[PDB]
Amino acid sequence: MDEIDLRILKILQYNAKYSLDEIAREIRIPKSTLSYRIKKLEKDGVIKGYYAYINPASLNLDYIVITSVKAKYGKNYHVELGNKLAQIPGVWGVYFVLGDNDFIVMARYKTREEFMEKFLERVMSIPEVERASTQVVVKIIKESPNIVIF
Amino acid sequence: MDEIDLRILKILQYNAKYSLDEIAREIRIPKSTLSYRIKKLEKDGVIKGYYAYINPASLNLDYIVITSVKAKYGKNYHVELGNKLAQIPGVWGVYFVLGDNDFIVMARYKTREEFMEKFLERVMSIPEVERASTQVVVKIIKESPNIVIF
Amino acid sequence: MDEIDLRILKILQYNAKYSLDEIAREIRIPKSTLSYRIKKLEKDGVIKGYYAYINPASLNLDYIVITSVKAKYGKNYHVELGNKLAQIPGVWGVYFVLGDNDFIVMARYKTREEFMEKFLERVMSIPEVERASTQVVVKIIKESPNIVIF
Amino acid sequence: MDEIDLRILKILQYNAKYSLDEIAREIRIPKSTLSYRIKKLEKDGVIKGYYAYINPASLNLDYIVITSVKAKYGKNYHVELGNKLAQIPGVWGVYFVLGDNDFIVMARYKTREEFMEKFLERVMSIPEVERASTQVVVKIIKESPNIVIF
Amino acid sequence: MDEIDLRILKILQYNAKYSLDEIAREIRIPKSTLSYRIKKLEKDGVIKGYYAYINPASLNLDYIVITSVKAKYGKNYHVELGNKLAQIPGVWGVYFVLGDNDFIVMARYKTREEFMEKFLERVMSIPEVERASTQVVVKIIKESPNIVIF
Amino acid sequence: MDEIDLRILKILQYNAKYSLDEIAREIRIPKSTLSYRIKKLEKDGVIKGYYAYINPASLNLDYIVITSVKAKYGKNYHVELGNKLAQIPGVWGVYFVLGDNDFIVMARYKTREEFMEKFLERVMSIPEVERASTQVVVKIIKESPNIVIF
Amino acid sequence: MDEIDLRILKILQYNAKYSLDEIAREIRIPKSTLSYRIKKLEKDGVIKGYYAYINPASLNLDYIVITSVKAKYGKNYHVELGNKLAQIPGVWGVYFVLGDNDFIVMARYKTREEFMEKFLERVMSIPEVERASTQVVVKIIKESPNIVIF
Amino acid sequence: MDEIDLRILKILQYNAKYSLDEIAREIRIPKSTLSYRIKKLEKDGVIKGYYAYINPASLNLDYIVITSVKAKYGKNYHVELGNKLAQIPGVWGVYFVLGDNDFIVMARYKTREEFMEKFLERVMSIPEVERASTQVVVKIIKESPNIVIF
Ligand SMILES: NC(=O)CC[C@H](N)C(=O)O
Ligand SMILES: NC(=O)CC[C@H](N)C(=O)O
Ligand SMILES: NC(=O)CC[C@H](N)C(=O)O
Ligand SMILES: NC(=O)CC[C@H](N)C(=O)O
Ligand SMILES: NC(=O)CC[C@H](N)C(=O)O
Ligand SMILES: NC(=O)CC[C@H](N)C(=O)O
Ligand SMILES: NC(=O)CC[C@H](N)C(=O)O
Ligand SMILES: NC(=O)CC[C@H](N)C(=O)O
Ligand SMILES: [Mg+2]
Ligand SMILES: [Mg+2]
Ligand SMILES: [Mg+2]
Ligand SMILES: [Mg+2]
Repeated sequence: MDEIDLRILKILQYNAKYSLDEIAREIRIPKSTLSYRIKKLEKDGVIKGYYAYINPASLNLDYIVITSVKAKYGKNYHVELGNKLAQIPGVWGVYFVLGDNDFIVMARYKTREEFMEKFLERVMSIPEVERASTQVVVKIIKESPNIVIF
Repeated sequence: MDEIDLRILKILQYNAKYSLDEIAREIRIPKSTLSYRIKKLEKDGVIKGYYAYINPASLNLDYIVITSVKAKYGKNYHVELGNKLAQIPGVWGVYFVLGDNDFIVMARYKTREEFMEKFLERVMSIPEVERASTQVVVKIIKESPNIVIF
Repeated sequence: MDEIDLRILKILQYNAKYSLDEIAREIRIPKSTLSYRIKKLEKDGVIKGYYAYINPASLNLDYIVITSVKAKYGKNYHVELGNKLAQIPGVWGVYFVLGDNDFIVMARYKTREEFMEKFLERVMSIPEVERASTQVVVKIIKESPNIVIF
Repeated sequence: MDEIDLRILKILQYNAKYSLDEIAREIRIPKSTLSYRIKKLEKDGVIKGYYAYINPASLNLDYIVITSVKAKYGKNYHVELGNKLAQIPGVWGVYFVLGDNDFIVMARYKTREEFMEKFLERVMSIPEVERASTQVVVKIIKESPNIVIF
Repeated sequence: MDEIDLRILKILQYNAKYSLDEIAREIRIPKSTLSYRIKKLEKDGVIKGYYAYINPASLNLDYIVITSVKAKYGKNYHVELGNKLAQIPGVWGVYFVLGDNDFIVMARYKTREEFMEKFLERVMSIPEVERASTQVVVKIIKESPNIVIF
Repeated sequence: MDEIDLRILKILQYNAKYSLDEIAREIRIPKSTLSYRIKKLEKDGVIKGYYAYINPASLNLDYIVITSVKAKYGKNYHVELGNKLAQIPGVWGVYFVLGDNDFIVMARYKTREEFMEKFLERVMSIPEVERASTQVVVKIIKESPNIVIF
Repeated sequence: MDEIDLRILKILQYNAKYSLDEIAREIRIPKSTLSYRIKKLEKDGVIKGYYAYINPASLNLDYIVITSVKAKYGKNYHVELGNKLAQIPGVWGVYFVLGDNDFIVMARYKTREEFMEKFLERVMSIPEVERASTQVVVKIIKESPNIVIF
Repeated sequence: MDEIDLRILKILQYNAKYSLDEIAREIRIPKSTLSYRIKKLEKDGVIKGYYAYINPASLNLDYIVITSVKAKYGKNYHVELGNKLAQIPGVWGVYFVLGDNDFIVMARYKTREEFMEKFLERVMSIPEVERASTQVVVKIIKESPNIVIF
């Protein structure tokens, strides 16, 4: 990757429906070169794909939660817990972090009941779980994971 | 929105570069109808946009952090702190949550130094900040915010 | 339910011994209509019943406690713990909450000894209990659960 | 108060619409005596009143919260904070407790937004508040404050 | 007990070697009456005994500790843990408290090593112990348990 | 101090009303020598005094508390807070400890109200107090501060 | 050891490559005496050895961590855990401390991955480990363990 | 640096008094080459110096402490606090860490009093200090900071 690729990415991260002609004009380079570079980037796996950004509200995803999960130590309990957490419907993010040396789980649901039946009940039944603490998100000030280049 | 729109969205959330002809075939509907519905969805704001999914590693974003920030109570300190946190370069997520009744901030950087100079030093200088606790992410088990329909 | 029912409820929540004639006069409607609506409300279960508000002091309920209980994860331990907690004499409130993802138990007793023998000893013997933390209430600034309409 | 008064209270705490004739029959005493005793109890303030028990769901009170509030020490900050908390619409319970030596606040709202605008924003603006931690109630296993005699 | 007994106790709590003649003079009562009352108090168990107040430093008791111990719930673990803690040489105080709903243990030793071998190693070997947290006392601002009447 | 003095102290710590003749017989030494040594010990300050051990219950000291107090840092706030805490009526013990690097305060009162008016209200008014956490003692398994030699 | 030995040590702790002639001149004593004393010190074990102070950065030791480890109580679990922690490659410091009554482990690694594979995975597999909390060091303000005499 | 330099360092980190002839023999290289490389390493700053390893006990450094210090946010308070902490006599280590986002301070003293007068009193007087928590080290299982190559 070079300076050029960055500018391309800085644009595609925001809007992938920006016609080549428009991008070519902005960064001032041959449309055929651009097309080539974009292919290169995908080939190499820099650009892993293109997604539609859907508004969660539009799907009535009102119950937003961030849960910290502490795992029981020993055997392979840790790694196993992470994967079990990542497959729960509604969970889009699972991170293993230092500090509380545990998992941080991001999930979304339409209501409390859905949350309870799909997430909580499942979680409370997992043996490797020592403890879980759920923080209800009451306001999303910002959520732009797509923005990787500032 | 109806059952049909969902199926369309369930596909566009994963891959927006799926030609209409291919989608039309999968959900079995006229390509012109599909195109219409997709336009409708954008018009109404269900689909807010299309992004390129860029691999963070490809940009050497190695220092991943999740920080909890407690704000000083009173005046308008809270709301103000959230916005100041959302404009720090590298920060893609800011949530106000219950429980610790504070902010959860998601950010990414290439290194510790970058993290320190761009995020920490800035944060430690904000007056409204009572306390901040940063959790270093050592492993991303899953990060698919794009998946809103399971 | 309509605007009218609300006004009726806003009155019955405070004082259920308010003669129909008096209520009819306040909200200005036929006493027979009122009587009908009140019946409707009970029928439908909006009004689940009428109680006598007894002063706890009058019964020497001096030892007031609020206990947080953490449950051991797995099996059905959680749901089971809640019900065991709800049947302890003296306990009038059991809530399963997020954050500490545990139970909050409200209870009243005449003395420390009663508290110990009826609540604590029972609680400490429950297997599913991981930990319990009791907060002694030294002052009730307000306790009006009956007020549902402000 | 004597053994008799207790039996009367043990009944009125559950259902105050139980005709004198029915109560008189249960406890086996003259209806005129009963009526006298009940008056005595009210006179003396044992029975402070009769309320209608309204189902919160019936009023769409879905967002149930239990908040711990720590106050800034000094002056009269403490006592003042308690009263300010007790007058927030939606708050039915305020207790000053030992342990975390702070306040426990019980409140109910129809939604998150209502909760935010009526409770949180108000609370975050109170100067005497050092910190507040809100626990969202996801399940009410039991709530019978009316039951004072077991 | 009456007003007189109090004055007697308020003196004996400070200095038990105060001749009857001196006390009799201070509270102005017959020495024979005093002697009688003091006997009464012992008889009834108000005065459980007379001790020599020994300076801990004089015995090189330099390592002063206050330890909080959390017990594993269930069976009779709790009560059993308390008694095991009360028999450890060096431990003069064991309290079961609310809040952290655990034990607070007061002990004294001449050195760190003594502390380790007599207290810690013993404690760490007790099964019923979930966790222990020792707070080293660096300064005794006041220690007058003998003063019960202010 | 020598081996002999210890044996003397090991006895006087338990019961100071043990006639010289009895002690002389137990440790097998001349009564005049004993009397001399005891004087020496007092002279040198090993034995600081003799107290009457009064049963707290006998004085209706039912509300027993152990409070942790965190002080605001800076100036001389710390040392000042300790002394203010040591002069509150009912407080018999004040320790400055490491770990939570704060104060541990032991106090006794007859009731909750007394506790509130004499201890809490006073404490909450002290400026240097950052935070206080009171643990109610529900059971004294052991309290023998007089025993310094095991 | 005497005043002289101290001055010698105060120099050797900083720079052991300081020729005898130079030291002899600084402390003003016969070079043969100095040489003798230094030998004495080693003989007696005051000086346990001489090391080369290597800059960690020079070895790309970028991932610096400080981990608190809580051990499961009972048997000999504690002592055993300490030794297992002290033999993990990268760990240069293991301390058993009071307060959290646990272990504090100091370690260094070149990267996150190394840290994970050599330290974390090993630690998470140890049975006696109740919980571990890793604090990432982002800045070393000072690290001069060699300085024992100020 | 190359493979050779490592072997040299792996030896000098343990014992710097190992004659060149001995090292030359172990790693099998010309003594003149070795001498050259060692000079290179110092020149480049890989080897920053040679120290005498002094046994702390030999200096009666019995009171070993590890203190966590939280700083007040804002201005330049943080950076300033670190430097003030690094200049306190007895302090050999100051680290700024994530998690509790604070300072970890390592210090040694001969006694509690020294600790109090030199470290604590100084620390409690620093304004930028929000809170400090000292953990007394009761056992050093391992302390070999000199070992950088395993
Ligand atoms: N720069 C452009 O947009 C087009 C350049 C050139 N004609 C090409 O398409 O290869
Ligand atoms: N279903 C299709 O793919 C095409 C249908 C129809 N010929 C249209 O394009 O409107
Ligand atoms: N409004 C009243 O109080 C009475 C109205 C009418 N006479 C009725 O009883 O039905
Ligand atoms: N016991 C009753 O119900 C009635 C008793 C008696 N006739 C009265 O009313 O005074
Ligand atoms: N008051 C005294 O000291 C002595 C009173 C009286 N002579 C008695 O001893 O009984
Ligand atoms: N040993 C005793 O009790 C008395 C010894 C000796 N006659 C004395 O009193 O000095
Ligand atoms: N003081 C010195 O440096 C040397 C003293 C004396 N000539 C010796 O070497 O023993
Ligand atoms: N290898 C050695 O120890 C010595 C090698 C060679 N004679 C030199 O000193 O340069
Ligand atoms: Mg995207
Ligand atoms: Mg009611
Ligand atoms: Mg005494
Ligand atoms: Mg060294």
